[PDB]
Amino acid sequence: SHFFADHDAPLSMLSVKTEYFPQLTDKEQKYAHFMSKASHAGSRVVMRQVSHESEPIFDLILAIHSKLNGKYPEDDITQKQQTGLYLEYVSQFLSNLGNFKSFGDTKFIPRCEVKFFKQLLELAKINPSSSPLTLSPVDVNHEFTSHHLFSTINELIDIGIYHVEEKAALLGFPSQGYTSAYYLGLPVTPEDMALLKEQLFAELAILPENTRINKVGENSFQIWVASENVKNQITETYPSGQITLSNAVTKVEFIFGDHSREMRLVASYLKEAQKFAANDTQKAMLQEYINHFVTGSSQAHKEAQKLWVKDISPVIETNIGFIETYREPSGIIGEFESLVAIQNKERTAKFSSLVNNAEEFISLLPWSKDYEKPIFNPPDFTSLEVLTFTGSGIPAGINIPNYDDVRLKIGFKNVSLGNILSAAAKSSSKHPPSFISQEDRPIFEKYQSDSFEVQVDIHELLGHGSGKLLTEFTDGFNFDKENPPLGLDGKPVSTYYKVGETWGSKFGQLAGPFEECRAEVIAMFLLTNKKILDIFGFHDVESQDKVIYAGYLQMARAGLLALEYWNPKTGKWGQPHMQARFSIMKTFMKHSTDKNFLKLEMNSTNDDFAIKLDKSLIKTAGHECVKDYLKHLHVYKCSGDVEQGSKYFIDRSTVTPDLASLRDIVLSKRLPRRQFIQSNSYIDDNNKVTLKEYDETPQGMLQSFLDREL
Ligand SMILES: [Mg+2]
Ligand SMILES: [Mg+2]
Ligand SMILES: [Zn+2]
Repeated sequence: SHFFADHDAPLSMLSVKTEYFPQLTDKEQKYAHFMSKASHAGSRVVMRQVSHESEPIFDLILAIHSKLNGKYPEDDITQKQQTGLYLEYVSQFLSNLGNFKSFGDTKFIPRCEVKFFKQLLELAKINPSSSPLTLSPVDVNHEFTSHHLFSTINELIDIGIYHVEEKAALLGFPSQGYTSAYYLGLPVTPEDMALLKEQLFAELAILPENTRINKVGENSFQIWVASENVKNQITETYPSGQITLSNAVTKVEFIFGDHSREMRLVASYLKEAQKFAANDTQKAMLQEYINHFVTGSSQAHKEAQKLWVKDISPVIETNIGFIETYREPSGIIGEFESLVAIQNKERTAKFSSLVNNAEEFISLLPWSKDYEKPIFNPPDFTSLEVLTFTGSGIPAGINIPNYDDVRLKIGFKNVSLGNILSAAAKSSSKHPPSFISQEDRPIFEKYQSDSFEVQVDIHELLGHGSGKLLTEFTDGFNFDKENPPLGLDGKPVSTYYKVGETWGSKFGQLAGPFEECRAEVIAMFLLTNKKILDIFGFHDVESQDKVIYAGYLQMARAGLLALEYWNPKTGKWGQPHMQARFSIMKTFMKHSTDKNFLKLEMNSTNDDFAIKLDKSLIKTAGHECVKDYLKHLHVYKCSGDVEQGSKYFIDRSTVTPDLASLRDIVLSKRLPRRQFIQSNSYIDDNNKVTLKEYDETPQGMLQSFLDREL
């Protein structure tokens, strides 16, 4: 593996300005605005938590750009190449808010020559011997930053930016030769963090998520608390000054005011958004967040979360703070992150319409009422559009809070991030989607997104929502035990779920991919339904057939891309959704009534191919092989036929020699980790919230952050 930044990384502008944002009321826009400002105010916080050089590098990047007036070297074509490489590093750095990638926790360095990097200083007239401290905003409290670890800017470039050591290039315990920005001073050991967890935090009932550890001695620690306050204003919970643990040796002192500058900014913006909250619960929630970032009380954040869980299906969903605790070695301290996601209000309405008509579509599904619930119970499913996500990496969904006591007692939120999931399937880059023929590029590029959304909604509502397991209870069955439902062969099934037995227990690990497949096939099945399309806003036959075509084409492609997550050595799948999609693509190709429904045209060098899917066969062969696959999956699952069901699905998901031969090709067409650019909001002369977007380029990413500094 290499330690270089990505080249030709795909950049996605998280656009919500044209379609989604305009749907929000004025109040909702203002709320979204200030929560976004609060989110971005924590950018530097994340950096300080990724690596010690991260913030300094950020400052240097800003300094260079400023002193060069945004004009980078472009004389010789070599200078152009070196500039591009430099900007690609900057872009990836900004995408991860630091120089250790969130996906892998490994340090990455620029591809441009170090000599060139230092030439940027020459051009910008930045004295390489000066201290990085001179590059920081004057109101950043350097007592809690890492600039001092680098005597000169030259050292920052050499050691911070470029230097690589196998161990040091990985997040972990500094005592073991690794890197961690959660720890400062002397090398922090696992024993240290084990002791602090039990004999300090647990002992004093103090949640550790918003802290950093400064080891000032072999047995002396400082606990830096993230807060605007520079003093302890919560002595009822936090000890004042130095204390000694139970071992009468270890000394610990809580020091407040870490990230004070940013905490103050975050709190000020939360206060603004509070004026525009949608209900009293959101207002109270914000107050606790404010108490949390101002005072440093970690309990206040938990109090915010308890209120948050009680805020049902808001139009503007948010969550902020030191949330996930996996990047810190001992796994108890959280990395800052902040989310602002908005409803697609039109989509929410369409989904409601789908629910209101659910029973009708359920009946249309290819099985007897014997394998269906008498009354439809709509599953819980939330899809939102990311407007802002400040953090080391933007997830495809969120499942929080992480406080086990709150999750159990009050509940938790599970939210899917639409425009993030959509990007993974869209496969947007600096030119055509892999394996899509030129002939299909137009329609695919135009309808892929729409078909994807339609399929997701059906998948989640009617897909997972449908079905009844033939089950035994302590005193009776939910089916006619004497004359059980008929199987696919027309004979009464002899299988069922005995008392205590569940889908998961009976089908074991196969249950995951199997059910995801069933849900996916249900979506494909109903994709061609006239009223379904009407509900989703496709009323004319021409656009309908295009959505359908794009849906089948996208599924075929997805099943082939899935080969990446199949291990040719062990034959085991790495992701349930991938195995399911593959089985469906394989169904099109090998189990249709017409062999020419799905074909793969290899190029002359057998290192690339084009998907040939016959649109005119979708109505017949296409629909029938999907309906066929669905009937088997559903009856097998519901009748508890683990024996037939397993063999059936395992076979359909088995990578045949011909398809296995394509894996290398699939791997070669893999796009690098996607980098997301976030909009910037502001209030105009007319007191109107306005969104500013940016080009999907390294310069665009850079600009999006420049516009956030001042
Ligand atoms: Mg039916
Ligand atoms: Mg049978
Ligand atoms: Zn699913």
